Amino acid sequence: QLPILHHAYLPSIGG
Amino acid sequence: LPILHHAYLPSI
Amino acid sequence: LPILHHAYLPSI
Amino acid sequence: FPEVVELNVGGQVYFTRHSTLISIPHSLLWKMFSPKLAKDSKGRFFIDRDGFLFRYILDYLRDRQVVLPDHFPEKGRLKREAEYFQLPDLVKLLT
Amino acid sequence: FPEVVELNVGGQVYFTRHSTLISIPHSLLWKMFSPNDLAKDSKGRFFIDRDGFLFRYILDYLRDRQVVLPDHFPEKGRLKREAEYFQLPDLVKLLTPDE
Amino acid sequence: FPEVVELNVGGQVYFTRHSTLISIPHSLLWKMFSPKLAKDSKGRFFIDRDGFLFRYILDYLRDRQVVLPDHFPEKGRLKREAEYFQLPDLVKLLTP
Amino acid sequence: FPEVVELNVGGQVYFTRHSTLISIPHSLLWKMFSPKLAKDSKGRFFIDRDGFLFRYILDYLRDRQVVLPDHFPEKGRLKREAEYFQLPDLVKLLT
Amino acid sequence: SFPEVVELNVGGQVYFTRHSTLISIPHSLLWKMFSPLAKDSKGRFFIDRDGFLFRYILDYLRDRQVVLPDHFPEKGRLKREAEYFQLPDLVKLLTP
Amino acid sequence: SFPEVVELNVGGQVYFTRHSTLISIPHSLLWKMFSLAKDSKGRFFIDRDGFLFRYILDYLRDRQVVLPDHFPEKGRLKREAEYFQLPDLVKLLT
Amino acid sequence: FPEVVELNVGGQVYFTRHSTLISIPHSLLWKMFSLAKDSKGRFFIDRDGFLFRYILDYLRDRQVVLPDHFPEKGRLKREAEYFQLPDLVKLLT
Amino acid sequence: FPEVVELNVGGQVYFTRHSTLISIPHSLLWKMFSPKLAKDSKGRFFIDRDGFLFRYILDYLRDRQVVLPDHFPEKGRLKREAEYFQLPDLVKLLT
Amino acid sequence: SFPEVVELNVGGQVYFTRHSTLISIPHSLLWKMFSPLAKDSKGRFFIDRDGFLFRYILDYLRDRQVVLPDHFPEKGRLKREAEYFQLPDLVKLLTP
Amino acid sequence: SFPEVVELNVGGQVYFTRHSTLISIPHSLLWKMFSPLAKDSKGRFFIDRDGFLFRYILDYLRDRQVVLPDHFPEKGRLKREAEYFQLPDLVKLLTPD
Amino acid sequence: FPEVVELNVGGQVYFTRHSTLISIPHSLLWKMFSPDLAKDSKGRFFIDRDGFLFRYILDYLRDRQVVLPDHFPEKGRLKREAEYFQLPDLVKLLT
Amino acid sequence: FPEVVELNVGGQVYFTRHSTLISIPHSLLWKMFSPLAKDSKGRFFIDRDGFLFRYILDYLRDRQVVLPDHFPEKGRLKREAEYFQLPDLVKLLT
Amino acid sequence: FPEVVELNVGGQVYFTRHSTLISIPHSLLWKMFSAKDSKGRFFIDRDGFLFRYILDYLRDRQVVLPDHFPEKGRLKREAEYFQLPDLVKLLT
Amino acid sequence: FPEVVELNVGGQVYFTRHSTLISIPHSLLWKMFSPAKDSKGRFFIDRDGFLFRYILDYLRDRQVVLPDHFPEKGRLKREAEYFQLPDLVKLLT
Amino acid sequence: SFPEVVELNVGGQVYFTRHSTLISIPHSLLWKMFSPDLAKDSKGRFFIDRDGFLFRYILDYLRDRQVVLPDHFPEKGRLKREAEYFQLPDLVKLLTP
Repeated sequence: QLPILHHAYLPSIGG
Repeated sequence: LPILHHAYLPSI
Repeated sequence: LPILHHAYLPSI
Repeated sequence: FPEVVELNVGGQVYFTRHSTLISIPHSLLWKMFSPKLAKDSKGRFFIDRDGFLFRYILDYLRDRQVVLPDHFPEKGRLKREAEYFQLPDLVKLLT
Repeated sequence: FPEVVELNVGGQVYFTRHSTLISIPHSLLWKMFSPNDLAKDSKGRFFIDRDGFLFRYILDYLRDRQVVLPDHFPEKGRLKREAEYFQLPDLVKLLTPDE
Repeated sequence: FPEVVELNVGGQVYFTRHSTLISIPHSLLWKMFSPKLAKDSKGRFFIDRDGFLFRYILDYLRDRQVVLPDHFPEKGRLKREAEYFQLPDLVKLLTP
Repeated sequence: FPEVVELNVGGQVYFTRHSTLISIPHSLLWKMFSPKLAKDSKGRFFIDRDGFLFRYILDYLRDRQVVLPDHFPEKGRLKREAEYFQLPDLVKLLT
Repeated sequence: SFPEVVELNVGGQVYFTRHSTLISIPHSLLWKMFSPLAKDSKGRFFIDRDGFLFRYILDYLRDRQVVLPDHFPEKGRLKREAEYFQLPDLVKLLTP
Repeated sequence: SFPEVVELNVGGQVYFTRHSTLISIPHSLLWKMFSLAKDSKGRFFIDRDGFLFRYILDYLRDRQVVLPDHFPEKGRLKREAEYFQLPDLVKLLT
Repeated sequence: FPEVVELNVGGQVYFTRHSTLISIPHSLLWKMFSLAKDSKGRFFIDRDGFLFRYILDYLRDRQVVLPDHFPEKGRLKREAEYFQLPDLVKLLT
Repeated sequence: FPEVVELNVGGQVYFTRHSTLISIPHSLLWKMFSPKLAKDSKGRFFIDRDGFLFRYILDYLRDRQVVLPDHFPEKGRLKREAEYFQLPDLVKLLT
Repeated sequence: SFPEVVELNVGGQVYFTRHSTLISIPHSLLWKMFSPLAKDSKGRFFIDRDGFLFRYILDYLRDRQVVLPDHFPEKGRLKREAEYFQLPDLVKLLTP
Repeated sequence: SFPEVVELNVGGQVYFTRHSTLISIPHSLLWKMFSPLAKDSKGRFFIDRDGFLFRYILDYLRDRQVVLPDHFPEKGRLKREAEYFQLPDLVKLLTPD
Repeated sequence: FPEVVELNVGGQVYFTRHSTLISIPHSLLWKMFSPDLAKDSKGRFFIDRDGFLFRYILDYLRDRQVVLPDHFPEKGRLKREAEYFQLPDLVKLLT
Repeated sequence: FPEVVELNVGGQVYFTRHSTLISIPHSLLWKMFSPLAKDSKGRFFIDRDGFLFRYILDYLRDRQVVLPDHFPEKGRLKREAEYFQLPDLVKLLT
Repeated sequence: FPEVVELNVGGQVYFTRHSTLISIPHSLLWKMFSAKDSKGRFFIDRDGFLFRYILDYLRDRQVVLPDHFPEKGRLKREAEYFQLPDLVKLLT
Repeated sequence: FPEVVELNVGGQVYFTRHSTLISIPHSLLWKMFSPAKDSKGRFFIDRDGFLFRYILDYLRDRQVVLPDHFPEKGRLKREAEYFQLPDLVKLLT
Repeated sequence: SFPEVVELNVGGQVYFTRHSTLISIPHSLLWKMFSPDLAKDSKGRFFIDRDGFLFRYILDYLRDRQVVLPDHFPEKGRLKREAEYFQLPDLVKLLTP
């Protein structure tokens, strides 16, 4: 759950 | 003889 | 009759 | 279609009003959700696009404007998504 | 309306007191929850068609009349737009740079 | 009050000991749960606060110390929660 | 306290390690078997609770999880025991 | 003088409880019995009542409430036991 | 010779009751028995249903019978009441 | 260790041969007998005493027959996991 | 061997005649106690098997017939014990 | 057969796409894999590759063009993924 | 159902393509047509459109790009075909702007 | 008539739906294909008009609009084909 | 694979030697025909423009290709050369 | 070899006399007739359309081309392959 | 010779009446058919198969109609020379 | 006992890989760990107490047996110590000078 690449700045909810 | 709670609860 | 690509592309 | 639509966009889950999806006539989402569709295993409507960028597509459908996070590095990618969903005014705002 | 209101804001679930939602007269949430025309999700929760992540800070402003943001928060501008939508002028003012 | 209290803090469900809630006299939770309250649709006790930060509030109540994750970005927000719950020693620990 | 503790819970005899009894800080058994007590006629440490349900409380202390017998009709009663023994995670698993 | 831990034989079923539990409800039968008695061959205090249902009478003395097993078929029989032991609040909880 | 507290084995189930409870109803079977076969552990043996003895015993204690809700063995218990020669209990179960 | 090992499993007394404990390599009882004791000097195992009966029979036969309508198959599977008997875990699934 | 043999079967103590253990030729007990052995700390002959089911093995050696309790749930387990003790006729009666 | 909507787990990262997207490029690896397979604990089809970079592989399968984030530091690593998935035109687009 | 290799007759002109090519662009007309139909005398699937221009529609389905012959005089007619087949990105590529 | 009609218009093969040919009532193609006409050596229906120009007559029947190639010089010849096929709305669009 | 391979390229029929198809290592046709979709008549199917394949085939034969006079599809042929992974042919068409 | 040879040139079927194929010594067809298709026809892996004019040059040792023939260069390359230097010269 | 003749002209099979082949005296098709074969026993003509239709059409009608914008008038003239049809050669110069 | 697809937690970052990938290099640490008791997180995932961000590159070396790093990667040294810990001498060699 680290901010790697797009995770660093794109918040989202998985399905 | 398993009556009530004895039927499902093993004791001692 | 030779329309478009047919005019210059003989095939099959 | 229900009043509240549950979406799965390339793996990412969104909820919006049906009216928001059909707010822009002749756009792709309007063509998809016009009353006259692929679903995931949980029954949610599936859109085969980047799920992370859909957040900003959705905010544009709500306000006809979108504010982006500070130093947003995916303006170009979001523009491509706006082109796919056929939102010309959003494409213009991102150029 | 129940004492504790269950909300679904763009897919994100929040629970707050009814008094928190109607705390600021003439705001959007006050107009919405002032005492069955309100949109609901499949689970019966009241639905708000807005960004679910940013509502957290909207809700904390309704509770305290002030909001502390996380360190290096990159969505101050987006939160200001949410504050405008919910018709919270004092929150809009707090998120505006002075100079 | 039961020995194990079921709480709903702004949407997040917590289970904690009644002793944890009344561990600090004259604090808000002590005033709320003193043996001498809003409830959700499921009958759980409702606290109208940020549900995520309540974990660290409870930690401090249980052990009088709280360990935060590295690069924790909500020290300021947690300090505001500590002010609300009336935990002055926690407020002090979060102001360097 | 001995390494192996002999307990009498409301008439039912159990044996466990002292470490199991103090494994969960701030729980009742942790407070009760503190290194700093009522006994029956046979010298066994007495706990005034339902002896049949303690079996599952003990297995939760051992594994931090508990598997129950098939069609177990005392989930509610066990939840009350978990409340008494101040085990909040066990109370949560039984709700 | 009664021991801290009382050993009971209720119609064949062996129960152990604290003396404080038995005298917790004033003017009840167990309070009258254990306030300063028949014994079995092993010296345990004898109660000539249903031993299986005493389990729930004992839990009511402990918590002043009792949770029953799911689909418990002896609610009426337990109510009669509560009447015998003179526990009016328990009788009330068992009347629908 | 009979102790104040009588230890019984009724078809496998161990019961304990006062001697006065057994001899409470004159001319009944238990009154005739206690006014005898024993198991390997020396307990007085009754060759009848263990499960149903509970209700027979509670009738001897209270002179009334409270049965579990939706009790499906009213007929079987009536037969036990006939065996133990308790006519008033037989009447209550008709 | 004696040829005949006397065990106290959570209050229940069991007797087995030393060889039997050894029987499954890399299992917990094998690691244990390649120790905590009760007041009577018996080796103590802090597990459910009733279910150990079936763990012991699996160590003896490398297979176990359960009573008809056995309601604790899931609980026994957890005991099998604890005692590190993977083949017994597989048989219960 | 004494004429009254004291046995410890997996924790349970049994006493039987030496003649009863030799009753069936070529069986495991016959092979064990033939006048031609593991012992517990108290000097009793040890059998590493289920102590409860062993009673029914002794009843079959005593009468060469077996009577089980009504609704006996361990017929299968007893059959496995009969296989171990090498009593094929008992195995047959339990199938 | 394969469902219309395929649920994928690429090295830990969950993606959902249409089956038609996976078989859109003949003779590519995903075309070979999903032409009419290892699964995770939740039944999703597993691809043992970097999950973060698959996002761009997936967009290339959708459009036959991929826009990258500004100052994208893994262009070389993405080119290696494109080689693995056997997408020569994407390999060409990523070569300067 | 549909074969791996689809044989088409577009207004008189015969084309062969993979089924995957026809359903490559969701919500387009060919995707609607071949997602699980009129046929000619030889059993080929019939499309009632200009057969000469379909060549370029097919190449766009294959590459999501199309290179046209030099001095191509039917850019406007091809744009109309792209509109019919509901290929908005192709429509855009044939628009000068 | 079959669903798919095979036509030879001046040496060129054209295939169209029967519905396309009878789409405009009282037109020549409607009169020809309404449920005794010329056929070529391959049994296909024959039309003795300009083969190249029929292409545009056919597209008018399909779309009911006239899209011509860029810099199309034979607009006058096509109008005389539209008159022949009795398509007055097409005649109007070509004037 | 037979010595003489019968191909259907997007509707157009071609015949060539197997050796011609595998003449350029690491090219697409080399990957395809090294020891496959087929049409209704059993011919190997290639989902590309059938008219332009004529010039791809002649390049595989000679490692050079002469085009018809005033050939208007040099750009289209270059795209086909890119698809079939023939870099030297791509270079000749630039 | 039969008197009448059946050829498959890159998909196009041609029939010619064996004498026509070996008429020009040291040419490629002379070397070949001094691989078969599924139908047993001798296979030539070259352009089938242009072979028509190679065949007529072999018959008449001269070839008349259609008016405004756009493949003179391509035919010249085929003449080079079949090793017909006089045909190459007349196409330059 | 049969009434209807099976002819192979450089690959292309043609069928015509024997009377058509001998209609022009002293021509090549007359000399050949006045009283070489393929693998199927058909009479073989080692010439261009496509152009033979127009040679055949001239034999039938004593005059030939060519397609509009016919680009092989020169090639057909060479075929007419080979088949020894001087009047057809004259019509094609 | 090990599943075909292994779920790992390394420094709080979750990775999924095939069991065959983990045991691809004999006598390495991951081969010793996963080749026939292991530490697990609260969710039962196998736990590795190492840098979570760096494991991405260790895993990709196990998959490709080459080292493709991000452009201008400043942590070759730190990655070399991860390679030393996981006992991958060929990776150590590729990283060192």
